[PDB]
Amino acid sequence: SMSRLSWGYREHNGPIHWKEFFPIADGDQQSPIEIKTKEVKYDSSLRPLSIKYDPSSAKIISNSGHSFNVDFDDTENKSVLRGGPLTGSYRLRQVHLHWGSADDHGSEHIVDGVSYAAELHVVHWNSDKYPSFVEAAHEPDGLAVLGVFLQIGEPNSQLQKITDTLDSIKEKGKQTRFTNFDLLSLLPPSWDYWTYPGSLTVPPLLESVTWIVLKQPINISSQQLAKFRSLLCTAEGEAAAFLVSNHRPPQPLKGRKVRASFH
Ligand SMILES: [Zn+2]
Repeated sequence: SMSRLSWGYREHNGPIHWKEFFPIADGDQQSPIEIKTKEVKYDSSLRPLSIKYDPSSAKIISNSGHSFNVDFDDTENKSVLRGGPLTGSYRLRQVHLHWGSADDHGSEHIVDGVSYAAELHVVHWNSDKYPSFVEAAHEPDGLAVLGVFLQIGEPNSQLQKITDTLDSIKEKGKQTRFTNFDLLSLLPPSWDYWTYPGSLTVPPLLESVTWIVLKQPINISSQQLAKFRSLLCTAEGEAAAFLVSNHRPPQPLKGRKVRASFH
């Protein structure tokens, strides 16, 4: 039932089928990509990240059917990302996660042929030039997305806040209030990053993202990660299907340059 409104990660509506209704899927700046450190170039002009995330900005966590979405109030300017490869202020809007059916392959971006267990995406939009996320999403400099790798390790106290809510949003469409979320404390201690021009990794797959992938991963226990696979990509009352995997395969680099803020 693949369509312009119905897409997913299953056999009939997975990534390979996305181009059927979203032509840009075969574009020149698609994400994710494989980051080959041998091909990465240090750029001293890249600046450190300057981040401020107000714990009260988070408002709701819901099951979109494609992942869990923690939505933030982006009508105010309390949580913003500056610095890095960015010009101007990018306002925090959403946080979601990508994983795979097994712990050995779940991240979207790949590093030197290796897949981490999962990958967190923190979505921001240029509020200096655009009136809202929608208009920013259609501009090359419109979005800034921080990517954070998750690797299996000791239980993560910060991620636990999210896992504690999963049973309440098991079905697609379910939502529960989620605030007092210290997102900054979820990020790794080192803010060193790789950056390149890309796109949303889910339809509409718009090429408006300046990707900022942090080098240092954070840990998550196998049990915590398994909790995400217990979510359904289907709603209450519909035939059940678990969201066992929700990551897109690596896309052609097409001559793009991946830069490092560290050396
Ligand atoms: Zn994402």
